[PDB]
Amino acid sequence: TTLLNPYFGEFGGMYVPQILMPALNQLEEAFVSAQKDPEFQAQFADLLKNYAGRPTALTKCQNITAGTRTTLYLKREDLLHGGAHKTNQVLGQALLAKRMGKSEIIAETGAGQHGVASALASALLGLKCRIYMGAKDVERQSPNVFRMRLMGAEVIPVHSGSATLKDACNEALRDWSGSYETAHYMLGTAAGPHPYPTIVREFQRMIGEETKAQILDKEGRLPDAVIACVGGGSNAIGMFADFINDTSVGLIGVEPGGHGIETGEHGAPLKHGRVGIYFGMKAPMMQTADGQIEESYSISAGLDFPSVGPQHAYLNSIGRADYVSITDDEALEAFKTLCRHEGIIPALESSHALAHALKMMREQPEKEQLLVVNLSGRGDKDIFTVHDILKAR
Amino acid sequence: TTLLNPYFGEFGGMYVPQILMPALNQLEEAFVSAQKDPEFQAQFADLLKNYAGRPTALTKCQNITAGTRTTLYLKREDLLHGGAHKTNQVLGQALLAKRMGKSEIIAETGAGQHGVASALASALLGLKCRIYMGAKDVERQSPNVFRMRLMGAEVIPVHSGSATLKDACNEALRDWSGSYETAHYMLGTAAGPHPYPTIVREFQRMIGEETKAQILDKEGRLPDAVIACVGGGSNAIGMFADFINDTSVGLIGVEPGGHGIETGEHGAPLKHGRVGIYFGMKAPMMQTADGQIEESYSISAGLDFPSVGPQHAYLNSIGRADYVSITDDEALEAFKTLCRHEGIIPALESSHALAHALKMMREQPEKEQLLVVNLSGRGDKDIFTVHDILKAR
Amino acid sequence: MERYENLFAQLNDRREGAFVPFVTLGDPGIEQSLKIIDTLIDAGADALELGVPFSDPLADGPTIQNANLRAFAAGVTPAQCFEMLALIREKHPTIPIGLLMYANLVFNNGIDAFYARCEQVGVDSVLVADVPVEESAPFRQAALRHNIAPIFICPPNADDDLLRQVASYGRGYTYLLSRSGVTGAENRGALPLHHLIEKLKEYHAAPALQGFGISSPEQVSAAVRAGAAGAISGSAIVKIIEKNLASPKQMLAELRSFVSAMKAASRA
Amino acid sequence: MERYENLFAQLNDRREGAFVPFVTLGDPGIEQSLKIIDTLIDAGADALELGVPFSDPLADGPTIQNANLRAFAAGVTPAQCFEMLALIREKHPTIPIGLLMYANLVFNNGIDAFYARCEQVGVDSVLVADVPVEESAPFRQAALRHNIAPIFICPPNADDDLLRQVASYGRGYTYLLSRSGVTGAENRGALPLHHLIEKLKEYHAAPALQGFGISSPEQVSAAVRAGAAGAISGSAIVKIIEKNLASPKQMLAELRSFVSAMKAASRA
Ligand SMILES: O=P(O)(O)OCCNS(=O)(=O)c1ccc(OC(F)(F)F)cc1
Ligand SMILES: O=P(O)(O)OCCNS(=O)(=O)c1ccc(OC(F)(F)F)cc1
Ligand SMILES: *Cc1c(COP(=O)(O)O)cnc(C)c1O
Ligand SMILES: *Cc1c(COP(=O)(O)O)cnc(C)c1O
Ligand SMILES: N[C@@H](Cc1c[nH]c2ccccc12)C(=O)O
Ligand SMILES: N[C@@H](Cc1c[nH]c2ccccc12)C(=O)O
Ligand SMILES: N[C@@H](Cc1c[nH]c2ccccc12)C(=O)O
Ligand SMILES: N[C@@H](Cc1c[nH]c2ccccc12)C(=O)O
Ligand SMILES: [Cl-]
Ligand SMILES: [Cl-]
Ligand SMILES: [Cl-]
Ligand SMILES: [Cl-]
Ligand SMILES: [Cl-]
Ligand SMILES: [Cl-]
Ligand SMILES: [Cl-]
Ligand SMILES: [Cl-]
Ligand SMILES: [Cs+]
Ligand SMILES: [Cs+]
Ligand SMILES: [Cs+]
Ligand SMILES: [Cs+]
Ligand SMILES: [Cs+]
Ligand SMILES: [Cs+]
Ligand SMILES: [Cs+]
Ligand SMILES: [Cs+]
Ligand SMILES: [Cs+]
Ligand SMILES: [Cs+]
Repeated sequence: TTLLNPYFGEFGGMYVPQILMPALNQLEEAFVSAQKDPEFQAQFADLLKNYAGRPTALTKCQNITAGTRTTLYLKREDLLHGGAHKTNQVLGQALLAKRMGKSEIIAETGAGQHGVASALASALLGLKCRIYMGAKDVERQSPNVFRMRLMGAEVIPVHSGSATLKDACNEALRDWSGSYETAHYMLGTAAGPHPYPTIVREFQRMIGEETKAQILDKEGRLPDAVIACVGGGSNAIGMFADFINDTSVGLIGVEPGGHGIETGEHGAPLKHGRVGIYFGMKAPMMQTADGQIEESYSISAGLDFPSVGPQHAYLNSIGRADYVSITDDEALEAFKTLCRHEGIIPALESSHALAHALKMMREQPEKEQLLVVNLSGRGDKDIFTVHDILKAR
Repeated sequence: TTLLNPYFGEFGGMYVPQILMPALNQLEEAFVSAQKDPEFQAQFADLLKNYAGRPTALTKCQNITAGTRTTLYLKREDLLHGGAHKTNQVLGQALLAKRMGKSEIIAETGAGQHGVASALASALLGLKCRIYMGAKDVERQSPNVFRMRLMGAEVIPVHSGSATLKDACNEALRDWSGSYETAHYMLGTAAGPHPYPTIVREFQRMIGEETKAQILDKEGRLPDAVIACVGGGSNAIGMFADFINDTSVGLIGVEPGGHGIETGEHGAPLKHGRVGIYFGMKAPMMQTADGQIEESYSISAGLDFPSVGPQHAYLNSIGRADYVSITDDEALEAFKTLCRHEGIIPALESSHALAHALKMMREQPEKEQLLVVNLSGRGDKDIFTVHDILKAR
Repeated sequence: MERYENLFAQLNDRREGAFVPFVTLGDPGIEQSLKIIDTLIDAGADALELGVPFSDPLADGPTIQNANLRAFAAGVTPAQCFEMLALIREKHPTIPIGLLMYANLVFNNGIDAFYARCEQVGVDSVLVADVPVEESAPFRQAALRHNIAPIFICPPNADDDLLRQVASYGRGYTYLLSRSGVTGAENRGALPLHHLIEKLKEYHAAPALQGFGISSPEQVSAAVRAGAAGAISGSAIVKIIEKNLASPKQMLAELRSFVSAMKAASRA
Repeated sequence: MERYENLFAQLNDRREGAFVPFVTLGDPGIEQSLKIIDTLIDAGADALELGVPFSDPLADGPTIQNANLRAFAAGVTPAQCFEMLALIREKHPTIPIGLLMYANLVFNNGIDAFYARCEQVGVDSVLVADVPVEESAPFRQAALRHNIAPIFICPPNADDDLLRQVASYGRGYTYLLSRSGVTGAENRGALPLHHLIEKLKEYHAAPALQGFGISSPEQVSAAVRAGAAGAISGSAIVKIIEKNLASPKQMLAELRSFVSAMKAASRA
């Protein structure tokens, strides 16, 4: 029995070992209680404002759209403390951990951005943080691993399965299976078993709420479309949530196309995978013909995951949201364009969303359209990756 | 000087040798006059009804959409005399030839469907017909060449350039350059120099006018979208024209993706070509880096052309119409599905439009949508092509 | 078939517990795995619990994580596992065979079709480790339609509602978890379970097998003394495979000695 | 530069017509084409009309269709044609050089940039065969900005408005079409053109060169007698190339004899 619906149509659920069901039920009850608690909301609002720096700017980008009928705004989650939107929901989940009386945090990370976000929230709020990371990701993300350790977090390499993000997801759940009476699992995206897709959406929805207020103030109307990249689904559902009932507003999610959908070297399960059951949820998966979980690929580690949150799969199925893909090369061009024409270095994740908005403009340059891209993060972290690719060309 | 605008925004024009400008001016004047002449309209309506069999059915396809919230209708141009929509506009252009006092018809053809349509209209209306066809197409289309000769038309193989459709287009214009005082050039699509894009649209617009009346009668509303394949643009603009001012109705044009856009072996210039000047028009082209006209490719000869009519390029540029592509394999699956589930053998051209509608349904099966596919032709002509591909698999 | 019901009736008539080893199918290869399983049976296994290698075994500790990886290094697929299961049943007509599955391998080509294939090869039960009772309906329904026992987990912190659910829905045996956490011999259960065992019998549950952390004969004896019908041991068995990869002969000898000792502890 | 103006003033002082051959650049290869063009000049060509091979030459009959195809079989590109044009000008400083273009090759990398490259290599005029006066504005504007003469076509059925347009917009020479149809020696013009020639002079048009179907000395003489400043011959020249592909030496000898005879017909 649950307080909230664990499903979005056919997608979602609570596909965990029986031992973990009390942990999920406890978390759901604590969340429902917290959402009705003005003191909890006030402490969350205080952290978001005075520690993380909300509200974030909404920047009109005039140089990149000059000579077209596109008006493009960027929602500047790149300016949030930590340099990505992840900070919003780790502060909320750290407060849930404290509400339940817990002292310890478990987190998974691939790119390392969630590991750093979990570590910074834990440092601020007096929680002991341990982070699981696939050994291949540890090797690739020395800077983020060092940031996590500077903030006092334990980083535990995972050597099982493919030694990457899905393997760290598994290890975090293995640990929680034996530790949930003392530790909270701070899941890094709007995916996994109920109640995480719901919690992470509600702890990211200020992105879309601020965007709505800002665009009304500046333009006197709603956007024609809001556009966000989709790794697990958190920044996109955070931007989308407050617009879902505004039926005129397009919701466009951008999956990584990697080397191209036809190559199979991509991270686009929502449109190019198959529904499966993994990481506690029924959701579109990249998987082998016989049901093993496949290796995803993107130039951007933040998008490199073989599944997607269940609310995106549901919004797609009913036609409320549309999902597209952007290749590595399209993302790299968008990265270079924003640097040169706006003086903003975007995350390569966010560059996938920008690349699709630029395509919407360039394909139909006399179409009047008011677009918002969720600039989910800053791209300082990506300049080595971009240097190496431009060098190899 | 002209009576009508030769351009759709930046696209179109009259890029012919000076010698041909009087032929285009004469044709434009005869068309403008004919459009105001009730006797001309009555003779055209009589041919369309009593000879070609208009109106064509609008068929609700319930088996292929079962278990989804898609309602799909097919506009049955496959049932028109000749088995494709081309018959509509060849009857109108034959009447224009007679209005100008001409006795001879010139036509180009690739797949041979326009050659047969021109030959049948010429046989009925007492015109001497000569058809230019690239020698490679003559070799591939023995059945259509024999049909043209049964109807008393002269078929002239073209050996210059790439010996295919663009080369036959050139040869038709070379002939007309020396013969327009006696011969009318019956151009086969909504492309080429003004006034052909305009004439061919107006002589195909009964497709969309009937569709609108039929869907209102059956559903009490307009479609959410009308979907048509794009070879040169005639069946698509014929379906689209009457809906252009109905801003709620999506207009979706489907270009051939061939072996895949990334292979370069496709016929999708509107979205994947470059604007150029060729065949009397400024329009998106497949062309080499240094401006030679490139070889297009599709499994379907009717879609295999390296350019597109200028009104489609314009409707795309302003965002009124959206253009997508469908690969050979997607078209073949749609062909097989319609045969097996509806007992209709569609043209492989039309199968590209159906494949995109099936994708709209399958991607978002709980989205409520009322779709019309223009079934531009019947696929009896394609059963050898389909047999050969299924055999080779 | 009624293979668990027949086994437990025969063991009850001898006042005897069941000893049930777990191994990963195809660890360390198909041929050696078939020899291992025949050795387990010959040495006194009453039933088997057999894992299909899966990319993401999130209820398993490192020992069984590494068994899955060895089977993958040998190219073992679920299709090859079902060929092995058919041959095990062709050799051994009465031993109950239980599978340890993860949900995606059951759902992949259709839940009903998965359980139909289990029935065709002569499997007796399926435990889907990442499907809790809340998500179990289509799995347990398909199991019962195909004469497969759906195996439910009774955790140490089970409340009365969960005990009644596991008791009603389950067949074959009830899995009595020793402890929280994941599979592993390095972690022994240190909670008495006789109260859960008594409540399960009161609610007419399938007989209980204790599992997780069982690595010694005294634990098998203790499970029976507490009122359980028997005990499952996986990691302790898999550790003997891992230790002896270089000597297939010594591997089978040590598996025989271990299973013999564990089975002796179950006898009256 | 003023190369056409200087040529026509010099010919006027000798009461002499211009003889202007056409060839396709790079037909049958780059080196042989350069030798052909030097032979045309040495044999008495007053100016040149040079085609850039194009996939779709829709103002050309089979002879020049086949010249385009031979140049493509030799891998000739527009970039290679502009290298040839630079070298022709480096050898021959005063001969007017006109290009025969199709619109896509001019538009491809930008109209302004095309005419800037023509100025850089020392071209004097451009005729874009599929751009009528109605579409000419960006072409003629770019031509004049880069000191290139835009060449306009005066058809046999030209009305007074078209004569005034061609006269006002054109520079260098006015192309006086012999006849309807496409290029070819197999089709001779059989309409008197002296009325169009007189109207063009009345409207201060660039001097007229008659072109299409000119294959014989008597036609060159007739063009001058009718008041034209000269005559252009293409297919007749290209036929000598086509006939002599196997003997480059005989090809140059026959081109020399033909151009000599055609140029002699222009002299007072
Ligand atoms: O002896 P150990 O500690 O290795 O335990 C071996 C258990 N192997 S098994 O197939 O019974 C088994 C049973 C249940 C499992 O997870 C679940 F409880 F969540 F369902 C996992 C494995
Ligand atoms: O002697 P012919 O019959 O081969 O004529 C050769 C003419 N070669 S050209 O470059 O002057 C030339 C001039 C104009 C052309 O077409 C246009 F009039 F439409 F513009 C084509 C070629
Ligand atoms: C983590 C991350 C993402 C992808 O994760 P989502 O949960 O899909 O938002 C995107 N952008 C940036 C900058 C990130 O750090
Ligand atoms: C000719 C043809 C086409 C493509 O031509 P359009 O001018 O683009 O309509 C499409 N379908 C069929 C059946 C055809 O015969
Ligand atoms: N790999 C990214 C984002 C991320 C964290 N957890 C995830 C789970 C699924 C998908 C993406 C993620 C990071 O660790 O910063
Ligand atoms: N190739 C097809 C359709 C067609 C005719 N003329 C065209 C011109 C451009 C594009 C397509 C066409 C036919 O001849 O039946
Ligand atoms: N510490 C023991 C007993 C225990 C305490 N809390 C639990 C919660 C669930 C299961 C078991 C327990 C174990 O982890 O097994
Ligand atoms: N028959 C001649 C003269 C002619 C008649 N009608 C024409 C129209 C245009 C140009 C020339 C003509 C020719 O074709 O050249
Ligand atoms: Cl459900
Ligand atoms: Cl790095
Ligand atoms: Cl939409
Ligand atoms: Cl224009
Ligand atoms: Cl055929
Ligand atoms: Cl739209
Ligand atoms: Cl049984
Ligand atoms: Cl000059
Ligand atoms: Cs703009
Ligand atoms: Cs919209
Ligand atoms: Cs993803
Ligand atoms: Cs339906
Ligand atoms: Cs619509
Ligand atoms: Cs096309
Ligand atoms: Cs039972
Ligand atoms: Cs005992
Ligand atoms: Cs002039
Ligand atoms: Cs003379």
